[PDB]
Amino acid sequence: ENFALEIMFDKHKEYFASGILKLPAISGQKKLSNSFRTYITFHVIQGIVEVTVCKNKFLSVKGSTFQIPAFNEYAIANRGNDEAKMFFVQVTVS
Amino acid sequence: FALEIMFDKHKEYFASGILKLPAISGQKKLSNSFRTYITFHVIQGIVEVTVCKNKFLSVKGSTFQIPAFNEYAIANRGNDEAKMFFVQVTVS
Amino acid sequence: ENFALEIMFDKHKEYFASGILKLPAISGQKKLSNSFRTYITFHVIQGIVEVTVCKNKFLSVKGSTFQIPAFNEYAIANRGNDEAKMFFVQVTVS
Amino acid sequence: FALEIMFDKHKEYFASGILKLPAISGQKKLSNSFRTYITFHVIQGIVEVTVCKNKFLSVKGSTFQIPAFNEYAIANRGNDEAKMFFVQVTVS
Amino acid sequence: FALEIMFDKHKEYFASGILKLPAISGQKKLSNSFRTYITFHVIQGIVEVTVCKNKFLSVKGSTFQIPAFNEYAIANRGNDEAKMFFVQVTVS
Amino acid sequence: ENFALEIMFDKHKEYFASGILKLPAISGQKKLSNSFRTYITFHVIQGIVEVTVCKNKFLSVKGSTFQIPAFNEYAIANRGNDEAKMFFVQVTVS
Repeated sequence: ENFALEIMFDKHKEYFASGILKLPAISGQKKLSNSFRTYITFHVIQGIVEVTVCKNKFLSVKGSTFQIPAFNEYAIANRGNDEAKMFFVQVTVS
Repeated sequence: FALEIMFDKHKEYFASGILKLPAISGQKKLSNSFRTYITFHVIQGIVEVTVCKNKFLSVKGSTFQIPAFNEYAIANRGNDEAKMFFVQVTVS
Repeated sequence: ENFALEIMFDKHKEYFASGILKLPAISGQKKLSNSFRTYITFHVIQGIVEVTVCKNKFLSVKGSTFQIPAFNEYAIANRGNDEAKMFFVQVTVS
Repeated sequence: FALEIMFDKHKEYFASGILKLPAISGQKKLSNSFRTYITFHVIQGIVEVTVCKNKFLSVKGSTFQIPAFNEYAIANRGNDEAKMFFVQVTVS
Repeated sequence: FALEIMFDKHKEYFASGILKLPAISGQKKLSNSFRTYITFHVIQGIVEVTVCKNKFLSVKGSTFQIPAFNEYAIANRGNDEAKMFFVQVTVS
Repeated sequence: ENFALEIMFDKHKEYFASGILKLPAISGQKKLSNSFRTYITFHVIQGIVEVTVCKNKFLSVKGSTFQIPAFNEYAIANRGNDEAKMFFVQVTVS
């Protein structure tokens, strides 16, 4: 279950691209992916998610914040009732 | 205000944090970003932003950026304290 | 009264883009603009200009030097008799 | 292991060096790149690499990269000592 | 020579300055840029530049660049002192 | 006798471009070139070469390592019997 998303970015006006990632609350809707040539910071605005990066699972809850380095495969699963929402910022590496 | 910045530079690319504005009026911040680009995301509250010429209200779940070498102000314009998550890069 | 200008840049030979900005001496010929995704340094080689950046006016004369950060609206007015000339260097931000 | 890094920052863009693994098993290295991108080129030996999930054998005259903020391991899996030339950039 | 570099790093992206060559022959400079890219603009005088292999005369209102990790020389080849405005970035 | 070469680079997977430069053992096969907007590091895996950069000749043998800064003309001559092989890494400047 792959995904890009869902970017707000006016490269002439502002430095960072950013947006919101939404995960429907079915453990059907866990999301495998890859950062490619960009660094991402996520911030959990709603939900409980389980993150998998390199060789690590961790649980992230509302208010907690995680980062994906460039060229990394990573996954995110929803672990709660509500849909999960993450604000993110990203930069393509230089 | 209350700023706290998290940055373990040997593990992460970005620095991030929470800016809390215990809010009335009060409750408020003046600044200058320096060699720093910042993105703020509003997680609770309604806030008023001044960068450069501009002034806008910015509301829960919205987002704004401050470019390097700009002076900016953030003022709480609501009854509950305002909280923002922010990400930053100190440029070069 | 908007303007780009007027760039010398062989991206395979050299690091910086650069050039010369010329303002005709009519206060008709003041010039609103925006740096977008680039940093500019100006150097007044002839004239007296008034610069407006972010929220600041300043006067610049022959020999004086100013900078525009990226993503900034800025304006330049000629305030003297002669046409005004500025050498500049610029870099698009990373 | 034996690492030696050459970097005269005022003359060169990159840092480089030789990583020697006096090899049996032994003979081996655990790590984390940090704010550093690394490329390794195998000049003598056969080595086993672990970055992230992956594990591969990497043989004389082959080449592999480690991205910043990844933990990696290199183990000698051959009878002669292994030597790698590497180039790195400490990012920003 | 007389160099003076202006750089308030918390307010500006670039460093800049004036290089004065009180000129006869004299009057002259040898160097190496290091981790620095430089642009020079000639505001008064005629000067002779050596970067790498090259040698050229460079005249009032003209412009030349020096790449990082190159040795360069600037010599005054005129009767009045030479002055250059320059901009630089110390790379990474 | 000009040359590019011969690059392995999946820009979405990895940070550096890299490869191997091979010089046939005829002093016919010396190779003038230019780094343009990139920094290169070379590593002599086989041979004896003579490098010319900016204003410098130097001899490089097996195991020795040299660098070309961006925007530089440079040449490489084979000085030995065998064909000469150099591993290299490169980055286009920012």
